Amino acid sequence: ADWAAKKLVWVPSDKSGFEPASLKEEVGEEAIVELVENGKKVKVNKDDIQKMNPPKFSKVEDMAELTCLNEASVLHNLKERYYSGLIYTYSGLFCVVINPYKNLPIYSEEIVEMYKGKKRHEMPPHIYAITDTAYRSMMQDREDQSILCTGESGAGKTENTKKVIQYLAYVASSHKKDQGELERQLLQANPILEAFGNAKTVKNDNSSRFGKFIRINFDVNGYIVGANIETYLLEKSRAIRQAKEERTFHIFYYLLSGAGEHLKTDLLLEPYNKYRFLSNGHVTIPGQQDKDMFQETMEAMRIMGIPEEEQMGLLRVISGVLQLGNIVFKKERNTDQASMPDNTAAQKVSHLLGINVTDFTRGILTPRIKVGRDYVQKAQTKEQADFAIEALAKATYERMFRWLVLRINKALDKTKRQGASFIGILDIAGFEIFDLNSFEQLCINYTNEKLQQLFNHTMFILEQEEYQREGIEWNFIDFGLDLQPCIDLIEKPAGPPGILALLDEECWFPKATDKSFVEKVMQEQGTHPKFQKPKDKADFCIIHYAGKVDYKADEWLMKNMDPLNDNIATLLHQSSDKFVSELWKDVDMFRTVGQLYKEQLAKLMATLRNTNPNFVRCIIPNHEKKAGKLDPHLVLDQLRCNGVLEGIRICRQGFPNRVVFQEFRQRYEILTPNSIPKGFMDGKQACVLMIKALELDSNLYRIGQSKVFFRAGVLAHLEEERASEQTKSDYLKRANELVQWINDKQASLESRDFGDSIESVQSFMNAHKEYKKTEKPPKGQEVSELEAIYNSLQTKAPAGLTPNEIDSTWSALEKAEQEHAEALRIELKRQKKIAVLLQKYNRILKKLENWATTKSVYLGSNETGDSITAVQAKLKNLEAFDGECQSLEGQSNSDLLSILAQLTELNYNGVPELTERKDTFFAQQWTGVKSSAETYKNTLLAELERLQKIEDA
Repeated sequence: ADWAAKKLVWVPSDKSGFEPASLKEEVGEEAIVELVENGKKVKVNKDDIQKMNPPKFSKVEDMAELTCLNEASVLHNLKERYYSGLIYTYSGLFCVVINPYKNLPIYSEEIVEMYKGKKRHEMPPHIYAITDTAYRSMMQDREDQSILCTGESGAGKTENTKKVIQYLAYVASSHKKDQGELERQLLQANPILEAFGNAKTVKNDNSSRFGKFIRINFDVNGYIVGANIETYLLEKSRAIRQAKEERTFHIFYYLLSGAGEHLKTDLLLEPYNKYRFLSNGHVTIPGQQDKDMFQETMEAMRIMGIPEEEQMGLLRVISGVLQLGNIVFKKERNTDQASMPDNTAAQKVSHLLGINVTDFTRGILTPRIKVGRDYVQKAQTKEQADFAIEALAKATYERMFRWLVLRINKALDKTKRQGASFIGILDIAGFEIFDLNSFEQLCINYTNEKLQQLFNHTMFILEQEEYQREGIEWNFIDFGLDLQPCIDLIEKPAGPPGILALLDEECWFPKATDKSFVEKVMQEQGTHPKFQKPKDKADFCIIHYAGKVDYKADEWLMKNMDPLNDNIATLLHQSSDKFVSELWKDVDMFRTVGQLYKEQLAKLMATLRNTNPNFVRCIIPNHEKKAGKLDPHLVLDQLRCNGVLEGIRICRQGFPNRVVFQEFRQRYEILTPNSIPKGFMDGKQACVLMIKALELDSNLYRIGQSKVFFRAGVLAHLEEERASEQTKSDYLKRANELVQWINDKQASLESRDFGDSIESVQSFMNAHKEYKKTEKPPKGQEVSELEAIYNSLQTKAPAGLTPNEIDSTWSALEKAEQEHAEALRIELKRQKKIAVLLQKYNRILKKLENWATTKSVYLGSNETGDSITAVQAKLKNLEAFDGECQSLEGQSNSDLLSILAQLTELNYNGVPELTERKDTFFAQQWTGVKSSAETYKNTLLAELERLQKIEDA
């Protein structure tokens, strides 16, 4: 919610690669940030901080749509998708896949149907979409396709290729068991090529040292007709020397430790510590046995259909390749001609390779060179003879490998249906950055530099097609040209000669050394943009797309030498061994590995530039093959190498976040509330009105036909202001509802109509106490939280809605509660005095009512008596009654007038009614008693007269 108020950024993290942090303060070139996780303040460099995407860009399916295009945002987007079960993620053209090390239900036959004919944006990212779009582009555009897969895992890349083939075997097959045979044979060709083409390096225990191009052939109607395997850029130099902790190709160790004693004898095999070509001896591969893998390799060849005598030819040549390194030449006394005092190694080489030892010895020591018309024998130094033997071993192993690829295609492409189109799957060793980068790493990084240039150009063509569809002017040079200077730094023959050209020149001079080669690179190429001096064992640095790479030019001269002895090549072409003769059937030296590498790569790049390229990036999540565990630095390292971040750099420089007109207006109209009329229909002009209301610089946006194209970070800022504006609306809406409640409650508390009853007044007390217990506290909390929101909103206001005005309005409410409760207590005391007076008033009357009634009953008897004294006795009680009434009359009337006077002080309504009730009683009841009292007295006198008359007689 309040994410825009935290100023969240990405800072480097040792544990998690990057982590969120709240930017607090900048001090010059450094910034103070607060780490979200533990709240500790650290100081970091401002150029180490990377912008963070808004939460709306959560688990985006295409990371080219991120508004903040950096490596910290790419890692975060990949991490969240991975832990949510999503291993596929598009990054522009790339299809990034992170190995889940699990069996996911995403490769079902029902999901294959959901991807047929669908576009990338219509479905979640998946290898099926890459395969479908490539297949549909093959049939619509009628041009061949290529799928370039990188990754440093023989398990992840192979499982991705298996999915590509399965999708093609389902969507383009005409007939099941026959529907998976193409995959069945390919899974048998993988171990065969692996033993001869893969090797343990200092960074990968099973690194493929060649490029595999699996072509799926199709007829003119789109049905699969067959498949074959092409290979490129075999690292043949690995056969003669390897770096520390590194092995040559697997097959050498399989044969040396996996062969029985009879095969050892027949192949003249020797222990590990007698072959110079095995630099480090029997380096083992963890969790694997060279002895055991030998059977599996031979097993796969039997399954493939390769006969016994052809497998023996491969083992025999392997033994011959090793024996060449055992030949020792020595410089003789005071003569530059090389000598070979011991011919034991040559006898074994000549026996294993089916040639004559004397022809071989004479052909390396004193070879014939055709001068004019005749063969002229020329001397050879020890160095020339050594390089010739090494070049012969490298060339033989390459010819043996290429023969094996042809032999496997003979099993695969058995029908040779010859299709009209193909989809090629390229599996090449990706970019390599070791602690010590040598000649091999330069050749590898040279290859991937041109492969990444194939990507940048492909993205350039497609992006140029998008801008023209939207009518937006295209003013960009080719994205592949950004990598051209680094490529020309390495490959350019002349003009500014490349590093490979400079190396060739040193290899052709006598006095030249490794130091003199570095001197020529420093002085002739230190001015190059992509060239840098190291800062320090390395000799020079190259700025690849994957960043700066340091190189050490140790032994580069000898590594670049590749002079094929045409004399020995003729001997091997004329070998008596039928297998060796087959390896050297196409034969016929200023010949270098670097120049031979350029041509091989040119053969590959020609193959690829004649196809439509697709790109899939396989990433290892962790080194423990665990599931659901992600190594952030391991992923970051691969992201820097595979060119994912290079594509992210490209669209970061252009307009990467394209937004449809109606979507842009719906999202950001809160920022532009009064610039679009109410009956406005043109959605394109509405965005023009919104952008004009935001003062966005014309360099930040491009208006298209259906979308508006924005630079990077533009949507990040608008999203920030959107959250900043909707939190303001939530404040104003809540502030109005709070003040209107306070005004209404105060207007209610100011009321003084508390009813005219004791139960009426006490009910409003219970309402006032229930208000202060249940209704008031929730509003008081709103006062505090709104003030907190306003102060937060003010750092990153209609009258009455500022915290200072709400605080005063709330105080007037508490003052209204003050007088309300006091007024109720005044009224409750008033209601009780009335009730007590009314009860005491009606008490006096009821006392007089029964007194007026009962005494009138006694008077009604008119008892005079029977004697004169008894009549006067009746007069005694009558005057007592008369004097008693005079006291009871004035006493009650005085108390009744007092109660009426007190009720007038309290402003009682029914005072005139009470006064009438008293005046009625005295005029009716009470005067009737006083009237009946005198009638009795007159009765007591009429009898008192006649009773005295009787006595006188």
